[PDB]
Amino acid sequence: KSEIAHRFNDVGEEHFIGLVLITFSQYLQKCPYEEHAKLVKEVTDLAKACVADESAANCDKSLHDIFGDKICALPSLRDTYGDVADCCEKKEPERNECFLHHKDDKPDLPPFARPEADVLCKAFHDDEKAFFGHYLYEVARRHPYFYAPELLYYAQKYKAILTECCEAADKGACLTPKLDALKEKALISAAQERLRCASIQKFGDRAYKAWALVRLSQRFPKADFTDISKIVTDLTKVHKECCHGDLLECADDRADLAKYMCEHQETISSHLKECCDKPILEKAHCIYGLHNDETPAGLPAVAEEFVEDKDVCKNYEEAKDLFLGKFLYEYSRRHPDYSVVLLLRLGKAYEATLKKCCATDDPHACYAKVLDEFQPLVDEPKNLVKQNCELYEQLGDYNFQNALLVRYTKKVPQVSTPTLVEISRSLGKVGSKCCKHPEAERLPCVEDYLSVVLNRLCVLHEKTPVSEKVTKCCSESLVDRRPCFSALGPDETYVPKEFNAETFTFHADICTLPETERKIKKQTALVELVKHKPHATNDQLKTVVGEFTALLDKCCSAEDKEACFAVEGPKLVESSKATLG
Ligand SMILES: C[C@H](C(=O)O)c1ccc(C(=O)c2cccs2)cc1
Repeated sequence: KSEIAHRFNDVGEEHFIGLVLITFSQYLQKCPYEEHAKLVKEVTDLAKACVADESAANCDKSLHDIFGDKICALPSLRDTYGDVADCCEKKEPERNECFLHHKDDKPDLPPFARPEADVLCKAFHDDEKAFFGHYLYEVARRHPYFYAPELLYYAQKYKAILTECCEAADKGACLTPKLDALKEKALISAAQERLRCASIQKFGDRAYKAWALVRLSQRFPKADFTDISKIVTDLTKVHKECCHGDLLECADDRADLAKYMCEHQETISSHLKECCDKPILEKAHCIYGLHNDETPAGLPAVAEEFVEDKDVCKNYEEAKDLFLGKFLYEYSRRHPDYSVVLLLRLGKAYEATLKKCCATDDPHACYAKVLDEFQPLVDEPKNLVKQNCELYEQLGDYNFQNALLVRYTKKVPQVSTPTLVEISRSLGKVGSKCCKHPEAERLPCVEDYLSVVLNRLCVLHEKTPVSEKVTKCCSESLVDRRPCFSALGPDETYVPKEFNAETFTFHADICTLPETERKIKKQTALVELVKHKPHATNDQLKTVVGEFTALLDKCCSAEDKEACFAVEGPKLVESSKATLG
């Protein structure tokens, strides 16, 4: 019978350890590494016991519960992690819910800092196993929903970079570009998974199902509806699980799904060839991001099945999900150029037209132009991508982030500074990722990445709500979030923040920051300016940041750093007020 044995045997020891360290780092984000390693040994030992006897030890119990019992075993928790000991005194299947609800999307943690190359390679040389325990633990605690088996994949890429670079001439010059690139992939991965989890948990299984139906219909245009559907069903269970902290099950299930798709690759995509050769993680990663197969030629016009067919209303009425799944499949596989959110928006339009029209005396006369009515929904996002790409190319990264920071702060000034600056910085990454593709490739690139970034604002804001406008964009339809945020003008009801000296007065710590961190400091300041003076002009703002820049250059090459900051700090505070009013 025993679950931990089945799972142990299934994913094998190596992945088993990692998934259990991930599980523990996800539930208990503030515990020291050394504490988590012990919980993992104690759990590994148990599975190698349930390897012997199916009835030998606690092997009868659900995984939810083996994790349950291990946390509360050390009451050391009640103190630094005594908020969720409220959960330890409760029971299943109600307890494990308490645990999951306290996952902190923004734990109070210093940044994961990366050591000098010499030092990082030394740590990896001395103890490799400890090294990647540390890594899984530092990423998973900071991103409590990261897609667990993709995390394993990234650990493995990370080790391949240290192997290549640690013996090198200049270790730094070899590591830095490669780590920085790996880090960016992992952030995007974390943001995509957080979106799946939020769709599932906040808007229901169906909302991710539809999303995954569209995306897989674009990716695998030749595969038939019943196959896509089967893939959509299994991938739903996969992410429902991972999103719920059932990582052993998720990893195992995701493996069967990779296997099933390779074993049936003939009738899915020719591009599956690239993936099916590969060892497990590499294979499932490859699948998970495969570029779109080409559209089969000779498909009938979509109007035949969805406008002229005499059973349109009977289909919609008698089997709604089946019929509208088909609409999504058919429409999406033929539109790799559209974003997922757009396609879902067309689904919603089509459905609302049917609902309304099929309840009239003459449904056909009412819905005949439904596909033609998609045009203005297609044009809004295409226009926006184009205007914003020209702005990106015109201003460059930093000034584009600046313009979005100003626009967003005026939009939702109640939002906290670190969130506004994070969210603006992500918005400017989209310019860089996407505006170099030709016109046709741009929309799915931009709009799908916007989803991920808006979701990130929505999860942060859910924790501590402060803006009615965010809450509204974030909780109405998932698929309208981008248009919803787009349509917000400046919030003219916000009462400007008091002028606040220490949010504007600077100290010598700051001189140690690399230029990239100084940018964030300039950008944090700009946000506080816009909060203080929401009608400030772009020239006003450029002049205050300009002064900030001069203060920094000046006091950062002083021998007496604290005392130049004292002479100049308050002289900035005084020139800011003057420029601003
Ligand atoms: C949702 C938000 C907004 O306008 O408030 C938004 C909308 C569109 C874009 C946009 O089109 C681009 C960003 C980067 C390159 S193009 C950026 C941000």
